[PDB]
Amino acid sequence: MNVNEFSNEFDVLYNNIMSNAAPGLNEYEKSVLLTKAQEEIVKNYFEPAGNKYGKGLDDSPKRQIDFSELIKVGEGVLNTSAPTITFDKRAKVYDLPADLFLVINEAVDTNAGTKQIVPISYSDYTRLMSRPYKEPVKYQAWRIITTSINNISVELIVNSNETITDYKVRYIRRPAPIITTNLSSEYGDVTINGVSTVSECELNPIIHSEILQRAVELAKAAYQGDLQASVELGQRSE
Amino acid sequence: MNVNEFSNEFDVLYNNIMSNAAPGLNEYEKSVLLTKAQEEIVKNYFEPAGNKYGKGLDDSPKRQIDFSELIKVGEGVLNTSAPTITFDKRAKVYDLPADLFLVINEAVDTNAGTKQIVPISYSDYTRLMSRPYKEPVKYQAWRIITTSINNISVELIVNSNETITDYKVRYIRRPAPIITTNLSSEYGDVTINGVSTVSECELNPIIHSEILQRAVELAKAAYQGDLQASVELGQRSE
Amino acid sequence: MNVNEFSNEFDVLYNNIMSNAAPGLNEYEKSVLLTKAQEEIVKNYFEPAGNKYGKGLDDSPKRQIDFSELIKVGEGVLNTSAPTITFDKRAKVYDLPADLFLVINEAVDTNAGTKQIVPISYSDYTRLMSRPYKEPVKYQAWRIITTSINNISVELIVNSNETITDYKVRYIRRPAPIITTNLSSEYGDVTINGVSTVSECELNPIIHSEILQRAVELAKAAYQGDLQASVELGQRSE
Amino acid sequence: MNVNEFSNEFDVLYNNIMSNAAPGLNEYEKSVLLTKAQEEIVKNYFEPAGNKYGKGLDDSPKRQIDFSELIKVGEGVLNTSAPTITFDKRAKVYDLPADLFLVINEAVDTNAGTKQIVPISYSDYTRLMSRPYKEPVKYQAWRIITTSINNISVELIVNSNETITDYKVRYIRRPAPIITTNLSSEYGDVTINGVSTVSECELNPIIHSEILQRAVELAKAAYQGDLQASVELGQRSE
Amino acid sequence: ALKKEQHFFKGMQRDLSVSKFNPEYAFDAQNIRITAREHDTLLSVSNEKGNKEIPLQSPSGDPVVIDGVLLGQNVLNNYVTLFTKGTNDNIYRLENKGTYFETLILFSGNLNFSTDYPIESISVYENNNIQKVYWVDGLNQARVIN
Amino acid sequence: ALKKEQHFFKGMQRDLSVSKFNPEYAFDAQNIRITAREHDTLLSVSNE
Amino acid sequence: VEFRADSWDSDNLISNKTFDTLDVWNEYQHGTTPLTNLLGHPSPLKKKFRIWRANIPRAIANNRDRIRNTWAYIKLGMNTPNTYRTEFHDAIIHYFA
Amino acid sequence: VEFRADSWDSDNLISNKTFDTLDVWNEYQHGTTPLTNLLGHPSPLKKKF
Repeated sequence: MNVNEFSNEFDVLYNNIMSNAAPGLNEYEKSVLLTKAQEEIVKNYFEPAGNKYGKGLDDSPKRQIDFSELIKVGEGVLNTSAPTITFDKRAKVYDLPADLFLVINEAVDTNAGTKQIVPISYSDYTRLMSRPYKEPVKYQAWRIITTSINNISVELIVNSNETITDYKVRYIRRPAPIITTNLSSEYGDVTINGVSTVSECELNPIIHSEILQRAVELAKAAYQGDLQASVELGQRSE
Repeated sequence: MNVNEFSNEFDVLYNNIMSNAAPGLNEYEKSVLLTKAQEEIVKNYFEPAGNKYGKGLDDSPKRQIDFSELIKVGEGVLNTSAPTITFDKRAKVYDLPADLFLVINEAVDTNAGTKQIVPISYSDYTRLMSRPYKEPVKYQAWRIITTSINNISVELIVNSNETITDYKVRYIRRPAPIITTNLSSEYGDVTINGVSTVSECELNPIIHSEILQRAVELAKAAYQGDLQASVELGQRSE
Repeated sequence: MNVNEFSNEFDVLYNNIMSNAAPGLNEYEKSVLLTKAQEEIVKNYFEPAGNKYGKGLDDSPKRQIDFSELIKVGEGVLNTSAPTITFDKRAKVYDLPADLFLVINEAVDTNAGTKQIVPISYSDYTRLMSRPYKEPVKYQAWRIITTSINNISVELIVNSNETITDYKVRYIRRPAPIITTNLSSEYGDVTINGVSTVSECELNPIIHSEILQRAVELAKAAYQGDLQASVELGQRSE
Repeated sequence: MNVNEFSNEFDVLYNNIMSNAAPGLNEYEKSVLLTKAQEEIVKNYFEPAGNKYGKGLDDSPKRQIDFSELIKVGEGVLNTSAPTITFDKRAKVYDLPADLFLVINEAVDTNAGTKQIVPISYSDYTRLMSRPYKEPVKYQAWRIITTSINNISVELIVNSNETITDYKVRYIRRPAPIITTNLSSEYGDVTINGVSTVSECELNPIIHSEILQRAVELAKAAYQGDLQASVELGQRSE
Repeated sequence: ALKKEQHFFKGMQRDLSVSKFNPEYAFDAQNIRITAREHDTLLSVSNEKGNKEIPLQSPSGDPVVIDGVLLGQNVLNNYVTLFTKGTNDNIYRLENKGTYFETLILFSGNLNFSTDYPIESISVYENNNIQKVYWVDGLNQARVIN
Repeated sequence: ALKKEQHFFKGMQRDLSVSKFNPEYAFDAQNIRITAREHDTLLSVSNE
Repeated sequence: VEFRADSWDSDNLISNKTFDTLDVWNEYQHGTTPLTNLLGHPSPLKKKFRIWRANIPRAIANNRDRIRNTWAYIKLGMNTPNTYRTEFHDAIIHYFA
Repeated sequence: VEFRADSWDSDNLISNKTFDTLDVWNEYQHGTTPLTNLLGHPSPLKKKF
């Protein structure tokens, strides 16, 4: 459903009025609510415990089609430009794409061969670095976060005596805003996520209806103004 | 989202949908509530028991990308400038960085080799110092906090007959304030954390909507609620 | 957050007014409430069962950073000046620092070697003094409280045939008051803990927000005047 | 806190936040309620079942520092002045100190050696005196209370063929009253525990805030509550 | 928030304490009308309509400038009679036509007038030619004009 | 505490029993004006 | 300050201009805002569903000073040149006691 | 005794001085206080909001 249909169905279900004599719900307001609704839907349908079915990304075909048009595969770029300091001795710092939302699969191609990357926790790092060998298994590599500046930088801790030739990242792309009209026309300099023009939704038509329903619920709870509703529907903000 | 976007979406969520039907909120108050919100979200999403999912720092990809832009790796500096008194005989006092929020991984590079540091409790210290050897294991080092003056000083208790050449600290950086406008223009002298000018959020866009919603709930409780609302919503402040 | 920010954010969250035409909340009152709030926060985050997470001093990094800027290490001074009477025959009385809040680690350096001190209960004393040897284990020393005069005196019951050369005490320093303005200006001789001038908070910025929220809750419950609220929020006074 | 600080913070907690919106309280009444509060806190924090944490005297460091400034070690004096009648044949009557609140450790130094005293119950006495030997174990001594006249007299039942050279008592001293002003100035003849002048709290500053809060609750129950409030709050008087 | 208060506007009231004012009245108001004039705006606050200049066109068509200060007027049936001081002490007759006032000068001379003694008049209609206007000052003799 | 009672000042009354006095009246008053003079102080006690 | 009102210009409705200033003051406070309407950005005056609503000003002495008293004078009025008829029906005052 | 009141001095508000004495008495009691206001210390008279 293109953005015009989004706004029209928002009108059908929320009873706001299109006339400017009685200011109803502005297109900026509906754009903001739809952006928040799609972000919430992504965060709830990704984590299995955020929805009512207990199913996350790859637990059913419907979730797969929901997240299909956000899955992106890109390469990591070496951070040798900045001579920063790492936490490990054998850590090659790599910069990730800017339009990153969630990482789901990482791989590194070394001279020995491709090795899937394991996101290791701060406790597992201390646990496995208190042992004799202090290296990963033959078919895996470690990854921890490091000093980042308006980006995301990762320390790729691969076993010594090896060199990193590539770093692929399969990730969920950051969803773009849902904007129904050029906001610069009536509204001076208002933006959603740095965008002022029409931004048609970049997601599958499967969850367009869920986004619309969530936006309508958020609009009703916002106009109600009750604190209880605000907290109850902020519970689903993650 | 930009700070202007923060304010406008805050007035679209609070203030009903920009109806001017709730207590008017100033820019300083909005900045204060957004700062409080980002501290609250950080403290709740680090501790697994503070959130609704039961997941902490590195228990899911979402938390990793949430805390990504706050992870900082820095070196501790010897505190030999002040001849203070230590609690242990073999303790080399080190000063931690000033912009420290939470420590998650610490290591020390000695002549024998790198040794991951274990934060030992006040009871575990007494338990392990009542034994024959009274030294750590071959591949670990102890750390306890001591006299600090407007900083954080740590006693590095490494095994005897060894020297410390480096002390690296992977810590969560203190988040910067969220300020929507230059507070010195309209207001005489008011600051959030010692800052008076505009301050963009130094976090990933993942938790920006969560921060906005938490700020909205805090505003609603403070400006439209009673003592019960404040007490109930202060539970999620830790 | 310096004390000016403390008062300003107290104003933002409690809606008290800065003008002296309508007397709102005096700076002395906010100083008292903040002092009580920090004392309560210390007592609740120290004891694991006082908070909602079940975590005390050294059960998480956040508690460690909370109590970092209070941990102090100091030496005990012999009480040979006053020839008082002890409860044990081999008890060397020692005076502790005046700015003592809570003891967490004690050690004594004798001619035999360093020995961690065990705070023994009044029942354990009778239990272990009803046995043949009536001495501690080879690697520990006992400690019980004795006659104190505006101080804290401890009977150091170390095994006979040994001499005490040092007595180190790692303790949590007594927090200083939080005062926003020189109280002597408007208020004749009011004090918080023997202090009348500005006393910037000596704790980490981590729990500044918790202190502020607790102070706001206490202010609301005090102005409410209900007995039920008073008891409910006095439950958290320990 | 000083007694003036006690009164001012009491009027900041009770009396709303110094709004004069609750029953006015005199200095004598405040002194009485503070004295009652300190007795209540002592009795509740000694008995583990009286508090909310389930911890008594020496079950945590906080309780130790709470009771530190009341622990007193004193010698018992032989009651040979009065030829009273004892219940046991080998009982040497001894008089305890007058400023006695609670006994926690007692010992006797005989020609054979020091022997920790066991407070035996009225039933245990009958049980152990119905046996062949009818004497304590080699390393203990018995104690039972007998005829006392405005004091405390104790029957020291030590094993026969032995003599008593010393009787040491480590006891909790009776707390002194908390009086804010010379009561003889405005009031004719009123006392708290036989004292009419200003009396600083003879306790550690740890429990001063607890005493203040308990006094506030007592004042609220007495001056703003009904019979139910008094009955409910009298439960915590023991 | 917690509570609300509706306020109605039935008039304007003063002289009453702020603590005991009544919501149905206004404490002060400038250029408002609470009565239905030109529309059905009764009991609803509305603007006060503005004025419209009317030219004082003579029968010949030239403009008629009035000398100076006014002392009093008189509307007989449709003829307004102005008694004005100034350089001279004049008298006028104004008749309201469709869009202009047919202004005539009935006299211009030294009729002893003073601004401290304004005019108070009575006017009668006895026939199409005897249309009199009696007027009196507190200083001078009573006079008549047809 | 338990209860409250608002009192208004509409004038001054006497000759009535204390047990049956009315809250809207004052029992005695010196140099006060309950009428709006020089300001809008009608029904509000003000100085003379 | 919730209030209904309508402005007209020779039979033609004007839903953009109702008032131009709001003075609110008491024994110890005096604030004023211009009552402007910005569609996208927050503004002192904003309309939705044919019900205008305005924020009571904050005292000029301290811009953080909300109007808080047992009573307050509230003054609506146009003080910019214009020629419109402004039917001003009612006015509700939301407060927190 | 809760009560609203305002004191002025040539248009200028005075929020510090309202009354100076409070006699309360009955058939068998008679008390009086001076109604002073001390900002920090407790006093018979205190104003807030």
